[PDB]
Amino acid sequence: SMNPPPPETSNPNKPKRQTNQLQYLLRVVLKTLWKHQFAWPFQQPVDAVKLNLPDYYKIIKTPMDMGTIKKRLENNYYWNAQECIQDFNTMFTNCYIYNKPGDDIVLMAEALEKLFLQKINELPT
Ligand SMILES: Cc1nnc2ccc(-c3cc(O[C@H](C)[C@H]4CNC(=O)C4)c4cccnc4c3)cn12
Repeated sequence: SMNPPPPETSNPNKPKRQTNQLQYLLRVVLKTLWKHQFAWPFQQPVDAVKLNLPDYYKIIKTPMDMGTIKKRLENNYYWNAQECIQDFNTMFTNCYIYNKPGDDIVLMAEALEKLFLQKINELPT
């Protein structure tokens, strides 16, 4: 029981575009969360073996992390801003599913999610 391959970060059959919303997602949303004191546990895929998380990939079938989101934004993988927002939502939700209220990682995820919500509220129209 080890880790799956990380999520894809490049799709060569998918066209690429730069938009004002995608710029905001990289330059404000991802950058702010990535640089936060609590970001390190979320900067790469969950390594259930190194972290001793039994049954992680029996419980979480749609893993996501900020390292994947950063690479997707840097590679212009996202065509729609909603794809990126959905990945951040999946990352936080998985943490809440696997862990318990009051756990250190959940309190860290909640602080990052509050900051995510504050920044996404100012996504340009
Ligand atoms: C995402 C996601 N979803 N569930 C989990 C469950 C655990 C983790 C996790 C926790 C970590 O540290 C703990 C908060 C303390 C124990 N050791 C310390 O140094 C502090 C990590 C420290 C360095 C790198 N990666 C970590 C990943 C992330 N998780």
